[PDB]
Amino acid sequence: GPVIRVAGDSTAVGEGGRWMKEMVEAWGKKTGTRVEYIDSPADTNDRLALYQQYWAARSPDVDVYMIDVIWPGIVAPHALDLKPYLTEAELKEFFPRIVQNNTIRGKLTSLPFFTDAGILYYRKDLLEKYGYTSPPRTWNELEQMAERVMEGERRAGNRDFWGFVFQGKPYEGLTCDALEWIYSHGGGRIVEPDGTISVNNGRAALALNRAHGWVGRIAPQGVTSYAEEEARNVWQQGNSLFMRNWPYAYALGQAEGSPIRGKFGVTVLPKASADAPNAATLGGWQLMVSAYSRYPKEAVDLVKYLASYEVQKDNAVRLSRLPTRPALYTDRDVLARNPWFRDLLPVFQNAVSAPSDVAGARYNQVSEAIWTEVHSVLTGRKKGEQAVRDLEARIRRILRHHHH
Ligand SMILES: OC[C@H]1O[C@H](O[C@H]2[C@H](O)[C@@H](O)[C@@H](O)O[C@@H]2CO)[C@H](O)[C@@H](O)[C@@H]1O
Repeated sequence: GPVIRVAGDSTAVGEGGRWMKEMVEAWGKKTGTRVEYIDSPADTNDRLALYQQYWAARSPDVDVYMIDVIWPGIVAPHALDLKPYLTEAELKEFFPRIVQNNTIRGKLTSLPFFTDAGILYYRKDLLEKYGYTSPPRTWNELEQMAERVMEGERRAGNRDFWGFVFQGKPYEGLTCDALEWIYSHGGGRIVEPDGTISVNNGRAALALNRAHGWVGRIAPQGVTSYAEEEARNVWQQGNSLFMRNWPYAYALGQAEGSPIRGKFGVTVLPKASADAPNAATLGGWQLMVSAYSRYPKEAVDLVKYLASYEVQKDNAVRLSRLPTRPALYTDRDVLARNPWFRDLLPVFQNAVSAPSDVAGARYNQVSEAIWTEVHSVLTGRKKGEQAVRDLEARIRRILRHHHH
């Protein structure tokens, strides 16, 4: 009978790939359907380039793809419209914001699978050791805490210890980090939902200059090459006071044999001042059935299973990744394992999207301009002032003649 082949999450990021392969294999066993799992590279933009090869070929060799929240406008032609397969009641069990994200020109490109938001990880033991009673609310406070804690830990003999790790590699994750910096300084959304390219302003320039000021100081020089896992591994070994990352790192840090089990908490990222907006970049993944699948019925059944309450529950409990079903945020077991899902739910609700809606199918080009200009600041090659000016010019060229 058919073999349903899934290009799923990466085994190179935490447990996400191993876990998803397990869920796909469980579906195959429950239904008596043969399955195969196709692994992916860690970085989202590398995944996009890989899947674009299959889509260009109209390849039947993948039935289901796990797609980024930033991709529906890019990937829609390659998606089977799921709308005819779900009832209105079924579709209302997911967050409407994500269903809307996934719907392009009325086509439901994909089912919401897990959501994501950038958050601040902090070492509670170290804050207490150095006389701090709360995590930092402003970036200045973050820098002050990091300077003091680093000085003390270095003096105590940990030469591997840093104050802050984050994603500074030139790839999509830096666009995500940089949206948080810029928005939390009151510098806007880079490209606003209305189409205005707003990034050439002094608050956005300051945000980028501030992040440059971290590199080689409170953050490793090598942060300019870090994606999610590089930052996590410094943090997880016990060697960073603070980390900016996504929800998946929490469960990994709590695993038996983690050096930092029981030593950390999470909160909203800091901001420039009390009246700036809180910033958490909206991430997350969706489940798409290929327009090129020879087995759409079976593929749809697998995607519904993966997006189901029980599978999302397992993702939450075991991998600390955020459900797309509001009902799971009140589930007793989800909450007992991850009480911060409740504490941070307003952060998740107010997360700021990258400019994928407005850029549509040109989003990857826009994002490449963003991360490259941002990276030039982090390396000390350009000042923020010049970079936001250059970035404006680039995005103007990229989006010229694009309408949304
Ligand atoms: O790097 C930007 C990318 O980060 C997040 O995606 C991660 C996800 O958190 C992990 O659990 C795992 O699935 O790997 C993904 C790719 O590194 C965001 O979800 C995504 O929106 C964002 O583009």
